[PDB]
Amino acid sequence: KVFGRCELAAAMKRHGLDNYRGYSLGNWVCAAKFESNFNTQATNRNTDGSTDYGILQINSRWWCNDGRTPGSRNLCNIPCSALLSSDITASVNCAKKIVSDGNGMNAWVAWRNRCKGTDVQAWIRGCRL
Ligand SMILES: [Cl-]
Ligand SMILES: [Cl-]
Ligand SMILES: [Cl-]
Ligand SMILES: [Cl-]
Ligand SMILES: [Cl-]
Ligand SMILES: [Cl-]
Ligand SMILES: [Cl-]
Ligand SMILES: [Cl-]
Ligand SMILES: [Cl-]
Ligand code: NA
Repeated sequence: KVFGRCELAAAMKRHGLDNYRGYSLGNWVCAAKFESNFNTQATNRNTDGSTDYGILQINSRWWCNDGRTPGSRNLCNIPCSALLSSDITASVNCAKKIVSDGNGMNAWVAWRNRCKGTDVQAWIRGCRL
């Protein structure tokens, strides 16, 4: 599913991401924009052989199982495929664990490089939240 901006903002809020670990909703929407372009089916193969999955490009080295990332963990206790669902519940629940892991949203390279410090409120502009 390719979410619209405000549609994703709404879904993330429903699932309790807004202000989770002090990160306003706009940070999460911005992260999703630059991680996946709002596409739940987004995947990215990394050089280390791991893969990023879903609207927030959650990585198989730690967070989900894809059966093809040797030595990796599955801390969200899900198949990585669950992160590709039109329903973002699994991605959000896993994002919550990730952002609590110690480095906050810096876990998302696109957030750090393209959202952090910017006017993230713009990502929820016009949205009926
Ligand atoms: Cl689509
Ligand atoms: Cl929308
Ligand atoms: Cl957009
Ligand atoms: Cl915001
Ligand atoms: Cl694996
Ligand atoms: Cl594990
Ligand atoms: Cl699995
Ligand atoms: Cl959803
Ligand atoms: Cl933080
Ligand atoms: Na894994």
